[PDB]
Amino acid sequence: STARPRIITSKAPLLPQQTTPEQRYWRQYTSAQLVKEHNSVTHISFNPQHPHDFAVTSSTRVQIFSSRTRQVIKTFSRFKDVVYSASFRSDGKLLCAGDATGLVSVYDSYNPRTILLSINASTHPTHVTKFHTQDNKILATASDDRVTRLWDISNAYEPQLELTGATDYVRTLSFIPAAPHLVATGSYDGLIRLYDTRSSGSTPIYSLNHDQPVENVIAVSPTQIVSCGGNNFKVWDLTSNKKLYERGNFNKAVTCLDYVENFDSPMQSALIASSLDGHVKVFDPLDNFQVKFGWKFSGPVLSCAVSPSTAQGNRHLVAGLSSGLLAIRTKKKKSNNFQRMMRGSEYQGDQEHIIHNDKVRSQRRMRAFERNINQFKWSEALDNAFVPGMAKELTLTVLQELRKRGKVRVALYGRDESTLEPLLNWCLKGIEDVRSASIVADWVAVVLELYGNTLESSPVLQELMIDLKTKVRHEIHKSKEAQRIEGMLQLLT
Amino acid sequence: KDANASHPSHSAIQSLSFHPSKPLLLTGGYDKTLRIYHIDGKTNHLVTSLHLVGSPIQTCTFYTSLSNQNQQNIFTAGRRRYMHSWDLSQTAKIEKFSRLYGHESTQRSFENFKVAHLQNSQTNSVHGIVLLQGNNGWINILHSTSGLWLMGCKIEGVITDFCIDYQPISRGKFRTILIAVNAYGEVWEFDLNKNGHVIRRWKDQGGVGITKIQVGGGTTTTCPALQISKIKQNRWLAVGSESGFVNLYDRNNAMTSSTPTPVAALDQLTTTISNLQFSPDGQILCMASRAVKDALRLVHLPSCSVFSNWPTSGTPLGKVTSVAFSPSGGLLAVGNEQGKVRLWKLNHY
Amino acid sequence: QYKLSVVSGGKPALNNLSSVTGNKNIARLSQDQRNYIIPFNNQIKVYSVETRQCVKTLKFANNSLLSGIFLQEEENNESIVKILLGDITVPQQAHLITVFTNNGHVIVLNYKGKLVESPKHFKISLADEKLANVFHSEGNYRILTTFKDNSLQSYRLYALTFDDAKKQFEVAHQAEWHNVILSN
Amino acid sequence: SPVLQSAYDPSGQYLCYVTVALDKQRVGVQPTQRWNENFLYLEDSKLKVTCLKWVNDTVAIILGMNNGEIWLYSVLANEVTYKFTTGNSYEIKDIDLMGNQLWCIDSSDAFYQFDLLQFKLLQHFRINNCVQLNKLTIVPAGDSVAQLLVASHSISLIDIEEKKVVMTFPGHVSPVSTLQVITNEFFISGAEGDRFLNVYDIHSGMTKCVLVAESDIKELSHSGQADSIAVTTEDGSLEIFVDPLVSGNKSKKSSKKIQIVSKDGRKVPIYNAFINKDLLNVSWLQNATMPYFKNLQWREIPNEYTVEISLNWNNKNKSADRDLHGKDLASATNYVEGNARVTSGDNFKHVTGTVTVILSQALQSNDHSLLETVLNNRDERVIRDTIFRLKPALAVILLERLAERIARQTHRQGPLNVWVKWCLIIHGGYLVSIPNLMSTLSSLHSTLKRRSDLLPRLLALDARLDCTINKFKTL
Amino acid sequence: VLSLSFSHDGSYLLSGGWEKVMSLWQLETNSQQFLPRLNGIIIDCQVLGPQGNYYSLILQMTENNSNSDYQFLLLNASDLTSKLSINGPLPVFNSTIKHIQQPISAMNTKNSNSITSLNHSKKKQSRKLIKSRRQDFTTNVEINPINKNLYFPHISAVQIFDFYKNEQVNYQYLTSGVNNSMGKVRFELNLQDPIITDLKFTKDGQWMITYEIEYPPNDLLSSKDLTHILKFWTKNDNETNWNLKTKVINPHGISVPITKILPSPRSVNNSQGCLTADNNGGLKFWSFDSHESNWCLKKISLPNFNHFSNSVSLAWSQDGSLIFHGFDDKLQILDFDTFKKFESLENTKTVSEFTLDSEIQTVKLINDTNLIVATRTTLNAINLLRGQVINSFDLYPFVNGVYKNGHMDRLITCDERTGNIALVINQQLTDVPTINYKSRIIIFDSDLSTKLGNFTHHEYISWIGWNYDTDFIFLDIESTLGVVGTNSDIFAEQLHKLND
RNA sequence: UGCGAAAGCAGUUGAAGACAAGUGCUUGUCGUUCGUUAAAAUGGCCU
Repeated sequence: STARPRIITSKAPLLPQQTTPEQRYWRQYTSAQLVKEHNSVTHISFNPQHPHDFAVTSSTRVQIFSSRTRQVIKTFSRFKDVVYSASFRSDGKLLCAGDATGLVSVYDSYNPRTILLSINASTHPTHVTKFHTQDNKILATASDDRVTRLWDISNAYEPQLELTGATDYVRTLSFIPAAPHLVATGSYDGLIRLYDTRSSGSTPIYSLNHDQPVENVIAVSPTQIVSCGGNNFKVWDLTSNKKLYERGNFNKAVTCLDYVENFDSPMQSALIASSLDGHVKVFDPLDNFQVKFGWKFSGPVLSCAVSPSTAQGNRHLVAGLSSGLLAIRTKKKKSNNFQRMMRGSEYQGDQEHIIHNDKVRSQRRMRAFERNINQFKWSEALDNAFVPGMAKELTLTVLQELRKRGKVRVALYGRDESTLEPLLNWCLKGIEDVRSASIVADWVAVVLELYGNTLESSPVLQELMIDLKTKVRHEIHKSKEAQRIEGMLQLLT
Repeated sequence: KDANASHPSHSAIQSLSFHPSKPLLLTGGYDKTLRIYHIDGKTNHLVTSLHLVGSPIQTCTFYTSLSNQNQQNIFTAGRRRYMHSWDLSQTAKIEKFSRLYGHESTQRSFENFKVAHLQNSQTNSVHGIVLLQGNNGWINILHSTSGLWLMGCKIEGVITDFCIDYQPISRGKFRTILIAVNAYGEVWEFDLNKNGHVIRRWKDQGGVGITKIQVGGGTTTTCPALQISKIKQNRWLAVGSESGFVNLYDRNNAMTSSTPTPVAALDQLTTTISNLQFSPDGQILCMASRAVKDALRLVHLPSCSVFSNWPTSGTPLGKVTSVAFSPSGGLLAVGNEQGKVRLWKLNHY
Repeated sequence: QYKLSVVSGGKPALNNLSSVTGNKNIARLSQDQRNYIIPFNNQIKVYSVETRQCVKTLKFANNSLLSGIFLQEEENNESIVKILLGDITVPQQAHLITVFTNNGHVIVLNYKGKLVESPKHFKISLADEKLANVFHSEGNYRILTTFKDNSLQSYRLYALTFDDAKKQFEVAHQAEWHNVILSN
Repeated sequence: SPVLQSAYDPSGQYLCYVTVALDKQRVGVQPTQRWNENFLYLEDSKLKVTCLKWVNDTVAIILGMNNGEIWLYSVLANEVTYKFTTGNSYEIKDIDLMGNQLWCIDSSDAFYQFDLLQFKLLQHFRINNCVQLNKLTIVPAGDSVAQLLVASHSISLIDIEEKKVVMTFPGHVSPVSTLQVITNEFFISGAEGDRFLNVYDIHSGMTKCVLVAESDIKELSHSGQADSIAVTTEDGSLEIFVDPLVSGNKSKKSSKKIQIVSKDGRKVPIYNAFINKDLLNVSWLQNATMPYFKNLQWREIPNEYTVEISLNWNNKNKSADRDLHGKDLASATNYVEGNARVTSGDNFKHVTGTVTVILSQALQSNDHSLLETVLNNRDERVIRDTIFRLKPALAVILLERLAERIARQTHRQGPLNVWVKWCLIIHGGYLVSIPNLMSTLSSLHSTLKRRSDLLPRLLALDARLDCTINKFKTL
Repeated sequence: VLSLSFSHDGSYLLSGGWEKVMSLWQLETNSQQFLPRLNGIIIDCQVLGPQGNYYSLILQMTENNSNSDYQFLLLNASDLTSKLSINGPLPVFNSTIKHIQQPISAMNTKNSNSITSLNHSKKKQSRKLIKSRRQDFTTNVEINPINKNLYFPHISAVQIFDFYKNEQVNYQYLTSGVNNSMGKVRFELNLQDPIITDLKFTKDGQWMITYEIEYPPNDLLSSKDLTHILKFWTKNDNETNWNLKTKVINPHGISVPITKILPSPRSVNNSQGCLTADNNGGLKFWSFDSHESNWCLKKISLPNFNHFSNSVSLAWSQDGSLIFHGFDDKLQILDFDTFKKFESLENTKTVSEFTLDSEIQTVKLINDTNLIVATRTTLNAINLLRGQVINSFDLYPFVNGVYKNGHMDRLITCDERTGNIALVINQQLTDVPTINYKSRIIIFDSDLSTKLGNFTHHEYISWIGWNYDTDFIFLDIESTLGVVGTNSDIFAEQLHKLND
């Protein structure tokens, strides 16, 4: 024997721009909600360790939002002027926040009332305050004083080591994964400067030019750093000290940048870049930085971040917007006597000599049109095909394979005006489209060649055939011109 | 020594069986797993296990065909729509009778069945039949080497059990009769040789709610024949109620009179009779109850008197779920809800 | 150097040149129901039933006598009419076969052994008409032979036995029918 | 163990084993050198086999029986050919035979000599000092069977023709199990529950050696000139001592040790090996009683060998006709399509008030909102002047976006048609420059070729619609 | 109704139609339980055990209108499961072989016979093959090279079949049709399933590519146009179910038959590409996009020749430099890098355009060195070291109209180390031709001048290919695959055999 | 039916015989023979 073949639903050849896989996943990220804020938010930082929370600054206010409840949790608001960068530590314990008066405070996250260690940096503002990732206890801060410092958070009376040699307004710095002692810095004059810190550090080990003012720098490997400023961005191979790539498909300047690896996705790695136009566009370094997906948040955008690679919960994508707006898009994730009476059911055969399963495994259920064509009632197959909410593919399927069985007249004998009419309405839509014009031509051709006199008798079928006439003429017009353009193009080639 | 001792079951024993020729035992439960033990006295070892996946068991039967004496099978069944047939050195030959032919609405589950021989009578060829209960009165009879439907007998009311008893006629001739007990008590006796036609019907006296009928004293589905010359007609009939009573008739006089008196009416157990087996030579009736602990009694027949000193207070029995009697060695093998079978020898044999 | 030979054979060649009778199968199960005998167009294969493989082939190409009988390529028309299991010349010595072709040849062969180059071949004479079927209860064997003088054939029914000599076949007329459209 | 007793025959081809079955013992013989349902049941449940011996003129075996009898059983016809009796009823502790003389130690501590061919109880005695008795061996004294050994817990040698005990060697603490004459002069006793075998001399009457075994001993077979001793160790193991009779050198350990083990590591217990010159034939019980054998060659076996058997411990039931899964091997399969990529054969991939500033922004980026609004603008003078003001490379990318949009929305084809037409008209020259025009403009090429394929059926159907409309319109 | 057969007791009856179900009627209540699909009409059914254990039943495979495709079945009775299925090699010839008719039905359609039509059509076929000399019985066979399994494309389904074991191993449906979902009976029998016309293996072994044309049912608006389909299938070497990995609708655009397929040599993409060649003349080149995971065009060549020729043959240089594309009366040599013809910059008569006398049936290359052309009248041999013709041979004696266009391509192939094989076919007569047949094979060396072998066959030969163990296999009418190549022991017997 | 491309272009529908129906007469049928390139019976797919 043989099992019965299921019907192959009719898949016509693909049209351009098909639902790409990456698009499937990133468009899962949905269910957006907005939060109004007091002022243009600046930096966002997901807590690394138990990644369920994220900090987001404001004017004079660092907020800790939650992740599983997407609401506020905690508020740090003891800052004199507006506060510029907030970032959790490696281990997750501490939050460091630098404000424009020129002082930083590191204090125990999820404990807003212990200003635990206040380090006074330069009297110029300190735009960037980050904790070292590889070590856990050196706070590398920046300033607007064109000089960045590595403080030790044990003793904060003197910058333990300093990095200088700037030109103008350092506002980005970063570290590198496999190297512990390399610090990368980005100013506003191109010129990423890579410092060793095992030497005096006053001079860079080497600089990487970037003609236009950089604004973010991310180590994305032990060997590549992505530099983000002005209209485009550029990724540098670091040992060989040369730029591999440069992608610039934005409009205004990019602002912020983030890179996340090894989350459950068809994309192994992703790099999301954010560009002050609503445009947050997401790229990937295993397909050579070709653009994959994009959201258009309304205003200009200052920051973006996706929740880290160890989220284990509903992941998030937040973007913080220059008129004071957060937009968040989140992807979610009897009797004891009775049992002792009937206690075998969960054995699954561990210590037995032979194991024999032959149970049939259940298919999915069959639709009504497949049931009628399993059991040969063609007339009700076609009537049960023309359903109100039924997929255009499915109506094309039953029309196709009923014709393939070669029972068009047979599927059509019994009919009258009312048993016909919904077919004509669908044939209107079918001739309107292009994948189905062949098959509906077959079906309406036989309706005519079989039912002309009834068509004389009733008045409403006249209405349908007049209207179908005008429709199909206008379809002559649309393939008509479409052949003329083939002439056009063939001359230009 | 305990028959399971070597490979302990994971659910209650539901149905035991001794092989009609060799020294084997078969056990099965909702554990889904047939286990065939070689039976010694000292050691009881595993010949074989088999785990039929996704399918329970609530009845196992060894089956040795009577003409061939090589067609040895095991039939197993649970609350499913199919029966498995394992035939009897390294991998298993198992079929599944699955399709009843015109008519399955009369049975949608295969869990209650028996096997028994039958003669064609136009040629003296003897084949299996498989008897299955059904929806309202229906017993469906299938041929057993090829799953075909033979004949179907409706008793009224609801069925509750059915036995088989054979009659001999001449050398080369027997005749099998199917006995079906309504749960109000009205016994119907069809015969199967000519198509299933009602020989008689008589009422069990008393008997408000009946579970379990069984015959004994001759050749049955619990001590079967091994060549046509050995088929013997069963002398005793027993009918066991779900109050607890068990009426006991003699076959000679019940067949003659066709609304007879029970020879003896036993009431010792107090819960619902769920097993009735006779001894293979037909002198002990063991009547047992699934429902409370330690409810086996062994009855000596013809005098219809319960043996008073075994089972005692300390007999480790538990909620007895199945019982067998051995064909030759005089062994008794009992299995309960913990899943442990225990084994005794009636030393007289 | 270069060798042309036959390796793989095909068709089973159902009993079609009948074009009349309604039991077209020739291939026969054993007595011990363990192996199936299929008469192929250029061999006979013995299939073990329970292991679903071919446990033996019997090639007319390898046997010198069988190629002389069947594969005389000018007339293929020697074609198997019936297979019978237990050997006819001996009452119950087994594993042998007697093969009946279209033109009254009976061949005594074996399987589960070795086809030693001496098949016991006997020929039925007396037949200007054609063998159609050979079939039997115990002892007495019956022969149908297609026959002619509407474009339809005639059937002749013969009784057949042995022991006269080792090559002698008793055939006696029993019945006949004139223009047969169907027969089963 | 389920096998109560066993013995090989001489020349090691047929094993006789006796085992119980619903409590009626049965004996049964098997081949081992490459079946037998020719069993022998005992009838009563009260007589048990107590000794076995083969004798080489059918092959027959002798069952010393618990009744007090000695059965002689031809193996071929399952027939107990003859039952000699002692005069009494006590369980025959031992049986031995050499030639034609059968001796049995009765549990009346008594010696019986029977004659086989004569079938007659010849003689009948008891001697002093042999207090209880358990085992017996009559010596190879040539042809004459004089001066045989019998053992209680302590061995003793007795002389027949004067029926007097001649010698006595220190036995064991437990009763002796095994007792064999290994050479002309040496013989081994070995005692039950002891891991020890003593090797005595007959004439000097002192221990030549002791052989230990790593666990308790259960059976013993020995090779030709005492060159090899294969001892079945009751843990289920097999020790062979190689050449135990030559020269710290009193207690010899065992040379080579053989275990048997299934694939998944489970131990399996050997019982009753048999040895000869370079050919050891071990045994084990495969299924619950059925015995399976194996030959192997121990001179070249390594020192500790774990011979392996495949034992279908948890395997998954495959049927021959059935597939890997559900299907059966006379099924054609089915046309499964699933997730194949289905595509055409023309896929030529891989082979004055304008808006031009907004348009060129959107096209250098990819702003579908912005392309949206600019394509929403519709009037054709605006269209033509805009496309003219555009830079031409960006107009190529305009064609790309336009084509994708037509194909996905073939109801937009009018306005997007005027866009693509005017674009082509104005910027034609750059397109003449570009080399791989088709490999760029696949999408436009694909869309237009599709509709151009479609035309003629539409025309034929238009004719047929005209036919019917004229037919009922004229009347 | 084609088979009726009782059980033994006479209470069950098995029935047997075109409708491929096998029906058991139980007679006491006229009830039944069939066996819905079976691969073909059942021409006999029977109950064979003692107690009705097995039903054997011979069934016809009637789709193939070119042979007699029986299949023996032995159904285990309890389970209704096939305890044995027995079969031969099943090719599809061009048109019908010697006096083989079709079964009987209600109507006479293009698949069966009415009664009247049965008698008449038997007369017709006998007369046709006596009279008209045009006849050919040429078939398509592929060899899976890693497995050396003969793949016979039966229509709409492949029959994987090795020949060492002779055990027909699989039968796979390769086109959505009505293949199993039904059994056709009358006007349903007048329907038609899409035909596997061509099948080729990449030299890798992991990929086959197949070409199969789709027919529409008659009397429609679109009862004129066929739709041709290419498909790319894969498998691991362990699995037996070929998987579909790319379905291509309409290669070369609408209504144009891909009438020559060439798998690629290993150099170009580790043998993962193919040429498809039309009848107008067009060429396309598909290969495996590996950053994606599927197949695509990579190189095209569309020449608008207004004319059609259904005889195109082609071959590929082993280094992959160039492509011989022989077409009607013509041969063009093409640069692989361009899909444009290779220009004679020497101008030393090493031209790329050889014009030959008749149509072109076959173009091959024994090495890089010799090219070999079979033309409708003659066999030509040219060497490409220096561009001169080497040898010619007369075939118009034997090849007149005896074959259709291209079937000589499937008659003759070449071993790719040593030599070449040619195949000739005759029918016998005394005084008008009979229906007997006889062929002869000839093996030539690479020079195409010396005959390394001249052998005879007593019945018609249909196809030759070279088994990759440097030998050749050839098929037949009578479906045989022929090869061209180079106290103790007395005691023993008893135990081994062992009313009142 | 032959050639051919997927187009299409060429070409073909003969006698005999017997039987049946109506009534020697009218028509038909064919498990018939020569001669050329020569719709139907309420009936549909297992678990």
